[PDB]
Order: sequence, then C-alpha cells, then structure tokens
Amino acid sequence: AEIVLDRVTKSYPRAAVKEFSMTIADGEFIILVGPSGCGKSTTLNMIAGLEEITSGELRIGGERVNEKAPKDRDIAMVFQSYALYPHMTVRQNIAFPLTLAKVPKAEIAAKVEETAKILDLSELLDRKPGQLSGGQRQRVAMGRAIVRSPKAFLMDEPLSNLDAKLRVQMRAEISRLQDRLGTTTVYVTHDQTEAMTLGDRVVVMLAGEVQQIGTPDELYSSPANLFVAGFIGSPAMNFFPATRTDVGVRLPFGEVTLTPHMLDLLDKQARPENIIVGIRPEHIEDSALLDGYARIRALTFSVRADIVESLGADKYVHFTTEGAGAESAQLAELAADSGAGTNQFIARVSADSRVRTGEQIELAIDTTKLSIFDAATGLNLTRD
Amino acid sequence: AEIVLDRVTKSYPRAAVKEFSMTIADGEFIILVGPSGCGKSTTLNMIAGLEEITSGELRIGGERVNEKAPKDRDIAMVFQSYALYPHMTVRQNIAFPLTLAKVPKAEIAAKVEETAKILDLSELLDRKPGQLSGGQRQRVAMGRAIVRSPKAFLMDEPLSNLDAKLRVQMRAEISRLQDRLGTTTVYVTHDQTEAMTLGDRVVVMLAGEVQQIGTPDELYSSPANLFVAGFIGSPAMNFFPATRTDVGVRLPFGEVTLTPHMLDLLDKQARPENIIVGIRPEHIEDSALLDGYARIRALTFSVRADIVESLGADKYVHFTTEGAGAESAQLAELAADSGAGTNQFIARVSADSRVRTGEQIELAIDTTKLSIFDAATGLNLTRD
Amino acid sequence: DARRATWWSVVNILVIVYALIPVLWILSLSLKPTSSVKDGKLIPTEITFANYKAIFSGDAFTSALFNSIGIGLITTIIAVVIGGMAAYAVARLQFPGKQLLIGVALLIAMFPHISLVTPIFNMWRGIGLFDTWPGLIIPYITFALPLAIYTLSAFFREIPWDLEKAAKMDGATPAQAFRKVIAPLAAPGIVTAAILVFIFAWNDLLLALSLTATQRAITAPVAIANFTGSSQFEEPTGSIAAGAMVITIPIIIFVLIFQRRIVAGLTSGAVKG
Amino acid sequence: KKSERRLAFWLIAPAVLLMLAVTAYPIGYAVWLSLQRYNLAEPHDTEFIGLANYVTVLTDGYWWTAFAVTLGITVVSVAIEFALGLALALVMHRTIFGKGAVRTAILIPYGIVTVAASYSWYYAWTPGTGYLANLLPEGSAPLTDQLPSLAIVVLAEVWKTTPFMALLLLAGLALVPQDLLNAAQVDGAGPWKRLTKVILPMIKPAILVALLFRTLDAFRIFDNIYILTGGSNDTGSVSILGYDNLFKAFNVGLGSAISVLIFLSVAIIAFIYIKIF
Repeated sequence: AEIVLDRVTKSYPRAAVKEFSMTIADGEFIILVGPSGCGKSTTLNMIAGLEEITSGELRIGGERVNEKAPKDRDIAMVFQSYALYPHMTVRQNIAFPLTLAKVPKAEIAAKVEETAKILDLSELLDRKPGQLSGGQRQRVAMGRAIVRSPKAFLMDEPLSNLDAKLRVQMRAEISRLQDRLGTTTVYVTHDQTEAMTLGDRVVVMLAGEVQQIGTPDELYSSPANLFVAGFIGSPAMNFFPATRTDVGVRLPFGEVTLTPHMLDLLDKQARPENIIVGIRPEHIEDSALLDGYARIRALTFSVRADIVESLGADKYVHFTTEGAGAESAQLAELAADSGAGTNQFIARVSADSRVRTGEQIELAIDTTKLSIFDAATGLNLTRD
Repeated sequence: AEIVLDRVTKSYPRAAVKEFSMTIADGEFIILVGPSGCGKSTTLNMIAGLEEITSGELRIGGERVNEKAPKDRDIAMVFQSYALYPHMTVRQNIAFPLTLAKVPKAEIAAKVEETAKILDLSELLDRKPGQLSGGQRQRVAMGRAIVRSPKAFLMDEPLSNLDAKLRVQMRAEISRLQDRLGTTTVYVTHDQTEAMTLGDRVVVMLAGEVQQIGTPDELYSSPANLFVAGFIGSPAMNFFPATRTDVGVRLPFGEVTLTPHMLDLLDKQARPENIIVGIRPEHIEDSALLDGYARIRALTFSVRADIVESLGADKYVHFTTEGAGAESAQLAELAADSGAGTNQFIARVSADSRVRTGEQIELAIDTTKLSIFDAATGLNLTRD
Repeated sequence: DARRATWWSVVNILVIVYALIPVLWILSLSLKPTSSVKDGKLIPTEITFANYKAIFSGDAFTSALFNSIGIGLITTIIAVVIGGMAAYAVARLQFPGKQLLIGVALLIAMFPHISLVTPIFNMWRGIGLFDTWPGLIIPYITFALPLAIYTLSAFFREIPWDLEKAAKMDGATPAQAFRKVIAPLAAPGIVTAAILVFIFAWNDLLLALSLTATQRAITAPVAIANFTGSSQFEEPTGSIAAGAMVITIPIIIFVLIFQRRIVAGLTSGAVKG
Repeated sequence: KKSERRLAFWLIAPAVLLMLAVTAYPIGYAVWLSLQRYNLAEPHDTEFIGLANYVTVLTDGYWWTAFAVTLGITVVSVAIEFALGLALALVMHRTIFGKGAVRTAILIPYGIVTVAASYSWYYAWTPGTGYLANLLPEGSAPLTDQLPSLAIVVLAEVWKTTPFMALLLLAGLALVPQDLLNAAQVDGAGPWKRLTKVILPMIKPAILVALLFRTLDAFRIFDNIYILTGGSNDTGSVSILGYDNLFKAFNVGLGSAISVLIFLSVAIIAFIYIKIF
C-alpha cells in the first residue's frame, strides 16, 4: 500500500543513496530511472529488504518496517535475470510462495490456476523452465510474483533480457496488467522510454541524489536540471553555450529576443554569464517547409547536414557548429554515456524536406521553446 | 569492390538461401535485414568464405571467386562477439593481419598508429582486451578490420553487445567512418532501425528469399508485401481487414471510396474479397487537433484509448477494434516476432492533444496514404 | 554482528587445524631426536637433525627419491601431451563418439588397481619389463589420463570459439592460426594439468610396491614402507617420519604457490572468480 | 567433412590405444589365468583346471569376511565424507574472511602422499608415541583390535578423501546463481529451508557423480590398511586380501580369481548406482 520513506540513506563503508524522500501512494507505478551505477538498485533492495537502511524510516503500510525480515513485510519481487528454479515445473515455480506460506493444496491449485488464467500460459503449466523461451520465462516469473497477492509489487528491470521487438509488447502487457491488479509497483530501469511509457510518477536519480520527482509530462516539459533535461527524450536535447547580449541571449549561430519581462525576471538572479541554452531536436524544422509569417520569427540559419537518417515520418539531420558548450558538471556526467562528442547536434526535420547527406538546408528554430540553464550550478532558469 | 553475385544459392544436407542476385556497387553500404533464422548470416558467410556456395558465381571484383580461400579474396569481417585475442596488446591485435600478410615491420607500426589515430583509442595501444570496455573492444575489432584496407569490409551485427544508448552513437560513428574509408560494405542486422539509419540499399529477406532490394525510402514509401510493409517502422503498420463494397472499401470501422483509378487498379488484379488494407500509425491523428477542410474527408471514427504512452513530441494512443484481420500467412509470419496480438492497433497523435488512459477520442485517418495489400498472395496492389 | 564474526573466525581456524594437525605431527615427530619420543605435539625436546642426516646416508632413500622424481616427470610430460590431444579432440570438434570416451575415462578412473596388477605382474615378468622406468610409466600414464582429460577439457572449453575464424580471416594458414592464436592461450591449462598429473602419479603405492623389486626403479613410498626392516634402525619412528616429511614437502610447495589455479582446475573452471 | 573426423580420430588415437590396451588386455589375461592354476615357485605344473578357484574363493570363508570389511568401511566412510564435504564446501564458498587460507589448508591433505598421512595416523594412535593414544584409558592399544582398527582406518580415509569431495561439491555449488537464493529468501525460506529446497536438489548431478566416484574409490583401499594394521587381526580389506594371497602364497590362480571378482563387484556396484541414480 502506501510506501512512505523519508530521509532514508545508505552508506557503503562513501554514500550510495543519500536523503531519499517520497510518499508512494497506493496503486501508483513509480519508475526509478538513472545512469548505471546510481542509487536505484540500492533503494529498490532497501525497499525489498535484502539490504539494511542506515538513517531509516520506511512504512510499508502504517508501521516502521525497516527491521522486519524480507519474508515478513509481504512485497513480491521479480528479478532482472529471471530467478526461477530449473528443477521445478512451472506449476511448482508459481506455487513456491504458497507452499512456503503453508497453504492448503486445494487453495494452492486454485490460486495457481487463476494466476495462469490471468496470464496466457495455462497450457505450459507442466513444462520445466529449461524447455521454454524468453517471453514465456518472463511471464512465469511475473506469475510467480503475482500469485501471492502482495502489498507492493516491486520489480527490478524485468524486460532487460528480451529482444528489442518483444520488449515493447512486454511493456504494453505489464502496463495493462498492473492496471487490472492495482498494487503499488516501483520499478527500476536504465532507459527513458520505459520510464515514459509505463509510469505514473518517475524519479530521476544521479549518484544517489534524486534530481526530480514528477509525472512523465512535468519531467519532459519542465525539467529542473541539465540531467533531467538531457537524460530523457530519445534524440537528446541540444546544449548550445551562450552569453548575454543586453536584449536576450546569443547562441553561437543566432541572436534571439525572448521577452523583456523574462529578461529582467531572469536578471533578478544575475548569473556570471555562464548559461547553456538547450533546444530539443523536435523544435528545429526546415525553412523551405515552414509557412509564411513564421519563418520571419524562427531564427533561420544554414548548416551542412553531416548525416541525414530518414527512418520514417521524420529525418534526423545531424550537424555541427564550432565552438564549445560542454562547460558543466551535469552535462559531462550526462555525456559519460551519450553524446560521445564535443558538439554533434541532431535536428528532427519533417519527412517532406528533400535533403541528402552533405547537402545544404536552413534549419529554422522556434524562439519560444528554448530553455536556458546554469553552467556552474545546473538549475533550469525558465521553469524548474 | 563491385561484388556481383547472381544465382548464389545454398542447400543444407532444407535450403537456407535460394536465388540471391544483386550487384553491390563500388562503395555501397548494403544492409541485409531479416527475422532471426533467415538466410542473411548464411549469405554473409558465403560472401566471406567460411561457407561454400552451392550454385556459385560470386564475383568479388571481376573474376569468379566462389572457390578461393578467405585469405585470397581480400575482405575483412568483424564478428558479433568481438573475436579478439586476449593475449595480445591492442597494437598487436591491430597489427596481426599485416604481420600475417608479411608486411615489413617498418610499415606496420606506422599503419597501426595511423589507424589508432583515425579511431579514438590512440592511447590504449598498450592494454589488453581483458581490461577494456564495450566501446573500446568494438573499436579494437574495427581497427583490426580496417587497418588492412580490404576490398569489401563486411560486418556481422557488431553493435549487438552494447547498451541502447551507446549503440546509437556507434551507428553514427560507423556511418561517418565508412565515408572516410569508402570501401564496399555489407551488414547483417535484425532490427530495422539500424537498416534505416546506416544503409545505402537495404535488402529484406524472409526464410531465404529476398522480398525487396531498395533504398530505405523506396522500401518504406513503396513496400511490395505484407512483410516488407509491416516489418520496417517501430510502430508497425496497422492491418485492418476489408471487403470491396463495389464503390470502394469497407474497413471494420468506416467506409471510404479510395479513388476511381485506384479502384480500377484494384479491380484489375481482382481478388475474392480478401484484401487486408493497412495504414501506418503516423497517418492517424486526433480529430480535435485537425484543422478544418481536412476533417471532412478523413474517415473520422472514435475508439477507447487502452493506453496512451506519451513519451515526448508524440503520444502513441493504443486501441482495439473487435473482429478479425490477421488472416494472412505473411502477416502471421511477421507477427511471429512483433505484434504479439491479433487486433491491437497503435496510433501516433501529436503531443498537443488531451488524451488520458481510457478516454473517448475520435481518430481521423487520412484515406490518401492507405496501402491495400492482398490476403493469400501478399503482394501490394497500390505500388509494387 | 559480533556473533557472525566470531562464528566465521572459529570455523576457519577449525578448518585449518583439521587440515594441518596430522602434518604438523609428522613434522614434530621427525624433528625430534631419538630421545623424548614420548608424548608431546609441541616438540617437547630440542630439535636436532639426528634423523635427516641418517636417512640420506647411503643409496637407500636418495635413489628411491631420484626414481620417484624421474618417473613423475616422464609420466606428467607424456600424460599431459596425450591428454591434451584427447581434450582438444573431445573439447571442440569430434561429433561421433564423444559420449563413450568420457565413459571409459571414468571406468579407468574408478578402476580397482588390484583388479589389474595380478595379471600385469605376470605379463611384465616375461617381457623382462619387471622393474624399470618403462614398466611403471605405462600404468601411471594409463591411470593419470582421466585427470588430465578432465582438467584440460575444462580449460579447452573455457577459451572462446570465434578465435579460429578471426584467425583464418586475417590470412592465417590453419597451422599458423593454431600455433599463433591458440597455443599461447592454452599454456596455463597445460601447466596446471602437469601440476595435477604430477601430484597424482607421484603418490601411487600399490603399483610401485607390486612391480618394483630392486634398488633400480623403486619409488619413494615403497622405500618409506620398507624403512621398517632396513639398516635405518636408530629407531624406526624418526627415520620413517623423516622420509614422510621429505616426501610431503613438494606438495606443500606446489599448493602454497599454485592453489589459485589448482582449485580452478579441479573444480572444472567454475570457481575462477 | 572427412578431414575434421580424421583429425579428431588422430588426436584421440593415443589416449584410446593406451586406455583400452592397459585396461582390457590385462583383465583378459587375468580371466585366462583364473581359468588355470599356477604357482610362482614352480611354473612347470601349468595343468588346466575348471572353475575350482572361483568356488574355492567364494566358499572358503575368508573372502566374504574381507568383502564385509570393505563394504562396512566404504559405507561408514562415504556417509561421513559427504557430510563433512558439504560442510567444507559451504565454508569455502560462504565465508567473509580470507578464503585463500581456507582453500590452501583444504588442498594440503588432497595432494599429500597417502603414505605420509598413514604413517602419521600410525604414530598418533601408537600408545606411548602419539597423543590420540594417550587421550584414552591406559593400555588401550586402539590399533591391535578389530573394531578400533576399523575406526582408525575410517578416520584416516575420511581425512584424506574429504578435500576432493569438497572441491566437487563446490564446483557444483558455485553454479547456483545468487538471484535464486535471493528469490528463495524473499519468498520466505530460512537458512535451512533454502538448502534442501533450492541448492541441494539443484546440484543433483554433481552430488551423484561425486558420490559414485567416492564409493568406487573407497571400495579399493590398500595403503591405510597395509601400513596401519598390515591386514592382520582379521581387519584386512579385499585389495589387501588379493595382494597377500598372490605375494605370500604364490598362487596366481586364486590371485587372478580374486582380481576378477573384485572387478565384477565394482561393476555391479556401478551398475546398481546408475540404475538408482
């Protein structure tokens, strides 16, 4: 049910998790997401009971359960590597929690049958996990974790060992099944697409510190960092450096005038002229396709398309502008996995633009969807 | 260079490949894509030399070379598992082909330093493959396969052991490095997005046959199957069944007369009322966000959004229409991996529409971009 | 927390004591002179080499140690090369018959030696091959083949599979590909198989006691067992314990140096790390 | 191809032409000797005889005694061997301190020569020379009696053979992934209800192979009984019986008869074990 945890820490004797604070309501589907080596698997274990909290307050229900054994707080877990016994038939696997809970045999069979009916494996109820496939093994694990009717259905990246074409259907199935079950379900995952498709409220963690706790909309349209701004979205945000120009900000290739009210509003907290404007790729459109009265206020500029990947209803024209821009700690800690370059800027152009690798285009760019950050600190200035 | 292979078949003592014929030009990035278990890796091996052709006439250059050993065709292969020797320094890994080909030791050092400078490991030349990471091991494999300056550098799904965030940067790096090198390349890959991003002429295969050989734009605007139509594009094509209403077509949720000449073309290759129409998800859009003069003739119908995954600049509203429609053989062999559902239809709406999980929305569908295939045969009838 | 710490400090000391009491008994028994041979495990009397300077006096034990070392070296070399052939055969390629060979390589691992030395002692009494280094290397390398095959098939399945293709794609002739890509990758396997086959074939008592009869080609355990009625009679306890210690020292050296790989080779490459 | 099979057969050739030769031609010569009568004092009386040697050994009265002795020793040694080896494997795997010292100490008795160990247990249990013979009633002499000598032999055998059982059990028990144990702990299984539910029935092949090997190994013990009691006082095993017969009576007939009977007993034990594996 309601999983409260405030000021929960953990210190590997150097802290791995530090000052975690959230009140997971009932039914919600939390997604702990962050770079590899962060404090997400540690906090998932601390919730599950396999580890020991250090500061401590964790109320699964209405009582402090940071001391009860993993078997006594009644929270089901399904692991990344499909921890399921090969010496037990699928029925025995699914019945393991109940036979360890001393349930009558008739009720064991009834509950296993009902759980297998919820899923689509009521026919594989007699084959060993060895003679099974990936998706069927995943569903065996999820069924073993469902049969117990627990208080929190916490799971640890269960869709990591599946092919990229089956993982999408598995995401859809998990998000349709948790809706019918109705159990608090936290979830750790490394990529942002999972965090955006199946999630009621996401938690972006970095080196233990939780950066933002918000719905997958107030995480995308209102990030409060460079990390929760460049970490989410598949073609990640473009981070141009810039300096003030007394009328607005000056990008390496343009001059924008946002508004005077926003000018003095962002000048109430004056910065040491170290801000790095950020502009989503989805907000840079070709000029030849842009209608009239809109290209006049869209900061037109030309660039040589280094590579034009037209993979459907949109083409990701790459390009590069000379200068700098990797002038922050958030940005480097974020590019330690993506980017992999000084400045290599994507731009998603609508599929009508007729461009090829090496040609020339003028990428118009809306002057109302650029958000400006702080290089030194890292805190978004437009909207937090 | 120019790999001309005509009537190149293969038969196990079944038949993996059958009747392959294409002229890989001097410096094209051919891509062999197909479902797992197809005749694409076998074609790759037959081009390399690790397997023997059964019919023959594979001409690497201008001479029949289907009987030479792999050490005389001058082609370089990089494996999926990064087959690199763990008892040699990276310099020796990169210099092994040259010392096997008996190059004077005064030139091998220069070539290895040059190659390490072209790649991004010019400082790792004294380490061992045991203490390296994924990207560095991949670049060591590519440096070993590049230093030779072969006649056809042919890869084998190399970006299959990397994280989903490093694989994209590696795709960019490969597609930018092949220009600097400029050697004839082929490439086997399972996921269509690789085939669409780094690809000059993609080749779709199924069970050994080749369904189509075309550029990633003619492969998407003009598919010639149910398979080469519903296989490319990560939100794969929605496949509604249909019947000829003698004035047009009648989908399970709406009626539309396609076009006089389109109707005549469909009547030309007459079918016994078994023609499973298909529509890309990108062509379905919310009626509310539809400006006037377009909603009138857009087949406006309403459904109940089962799950609305909003993951950025587009929300993938799922839905379902009751009945049937997965009534073909190509379509079943396609849904053998993807789909995983008889009637579960995605629809990409622009991120401005207000749609919650379980609301009532009217999904307009432009009836000028629907592809009308056939049930039993499978071959398109709009544009082969 | 102190409970588990104490219970892990009292279970490792238990194991080490269990493992080193009946060896320290040999040591403290062989170090003492022919005085205070009464009770006491903490070396009651003062240590004097009044037994080692007597065991090595004559051709009684020195020759019985030279024969042991020579037989052991020859048998480990030959058994390692033969087991390496067989292990590379049963490791990567041979399809037709890789299931009964591993049955014979267990039938002869669990083969009662006395079920075999009643006929041989007759047979090898006629060929003239009674008590010579040929005449002990043959059964030693017969019974030392399963161990070599086991500990070498482990390391041979350990090395990856795509190395041969990645070698033949660079221009390597199969002989060159082998001798330059796989040979340096299978040297640890061969050295650990040699260590294990030496440790095994260096302790067999039934064969050496049944076949050998003279000072030529008489292994060291047989000499130790014969110290009872030999000249060495200042008291049999000192001499016998001295021989036992001189014998057991090489195993102590081998383990203290190469336990890291001996464990990984005995457990079939499953506890590497 | 044919070249691959030729290469495999060539690599296999020496191993098999040695194994089959030294394992089968001696046992064939052994049964052929058993069908006859010999005497190593006079090899001139080589007259043929029937199966009189077999019915002689089988009904003499002193063969079944040695058979019962070796069966008692192997069973009451393999039981203790399995218990202590499982304990030592759990120690070697689940330990927080330096496991290198534990593994080295456990390897030391594995490679030690089986004559140094036996001459250690001989001079430990000797009244007046060792300690385990003084920590007893005075004048105990626990090595010149039947059952005390069997006990000393069992103790030496257990101490000597435990390390390899422990290493085989560890080879089996290091494959059990930690995710399985974590799931078993989350479900509700305690420390012992994890063992006999997810780790003991999971390594069935390792336990079965190790137990078969240890049974067929303890069925042939010669060193401990040779240099710890000498086969006297009626505590002689079956191997010591055959060796004593052949090398102190010079009767190759009964020697080879007992040899074939030992081989047949080992074959029967192995077949029964594989039948009820």
